[PDB]
Amino acid sequence: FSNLAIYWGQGPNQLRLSHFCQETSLDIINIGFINYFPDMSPGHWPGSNFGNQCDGSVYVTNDGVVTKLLSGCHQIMEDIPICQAAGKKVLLSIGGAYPPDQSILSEDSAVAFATFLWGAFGPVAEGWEGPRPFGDVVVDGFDFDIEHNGGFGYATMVNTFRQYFNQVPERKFYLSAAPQCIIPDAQLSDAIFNAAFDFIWIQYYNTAACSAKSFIDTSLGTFNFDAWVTVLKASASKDAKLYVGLPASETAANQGYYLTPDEVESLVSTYMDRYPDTFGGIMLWEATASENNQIDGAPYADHMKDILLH
Repeated sequence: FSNLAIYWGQGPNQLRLSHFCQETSLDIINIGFINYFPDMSPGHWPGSNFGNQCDGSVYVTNDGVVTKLLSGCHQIMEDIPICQAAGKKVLLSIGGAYPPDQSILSEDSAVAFATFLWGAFGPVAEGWEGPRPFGDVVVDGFDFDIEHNGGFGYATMVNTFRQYFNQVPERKFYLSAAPQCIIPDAQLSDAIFNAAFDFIWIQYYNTAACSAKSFIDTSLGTFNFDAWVTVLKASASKDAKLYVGLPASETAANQGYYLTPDEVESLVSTYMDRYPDTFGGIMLWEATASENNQIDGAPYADHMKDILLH
């Protein structure tokens, strides 16, 4: 009943999306990334990057300005309906690690950013005369993986998305956030406090103070999933489910943050038992690292799902 989410799009030499659409264990796939924001990007359109995917072509604006928005993502376009046919939720992720200089400058551009992404990647609409980078494909929602430059504007984007969702009552869409473990989180505590996410996956790697590893070795820090449950009570996101985000291999994150499946099992046993209504499951960074980390003939993600269903 808990879920397994994973990121795809930034894996070196990654297999195409359809491979992970075929992986039973995955419930949610976050495609990264819309990594360029309109206030500082060429042509003031969002920009995208999906690693080795897409043919390099980019849209241009009505006035001929070259954008960073990829226009030839044929494999992604073919593959998303496969994930949805298999019953997976496919979310488009905003931000990611690179580049480190992107932010939102105003309420206006926050609203317009969400409007643009809804038009480009949400439902097809006759009055939309803009780009459709995945064609007639409609994503299941948007993930906010903001990792740099503070928390301005994201609550507004989230509220804007939600108002758009409420105009399509026959279909459910989703919003998620990927804060790091320290509270307050510089990028997303504001959005979490002021707007309502469906899912929040706490990245429990790369910060010594509160990592998942510190649950295993308590001399390293203090795992603070308890604090995250608490901090919700207070928030617009009070009904969000919280996921433990983990590296899927020894090298997907900084050294010392990867947990063995037995270590995960111990962690998940305690926390799923303690918070049966709030614990949502596990998130993994990331698809290729999972695929390349075969344990007893099965990728890391499959062991994670086994733990969740155990």
